[PDB]
Amino acid sequence: RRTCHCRSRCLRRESNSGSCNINGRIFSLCCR
Repeated sequence: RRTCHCRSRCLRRESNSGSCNINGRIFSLCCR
């Protein structure tokens, strides 16, 4: 369970690990 989160815009600290759908908006599952 690595520190990961879902957001529309992922900064350098959070690399793209996958994709998630929240509130119809396309969220990116980014982690480090």
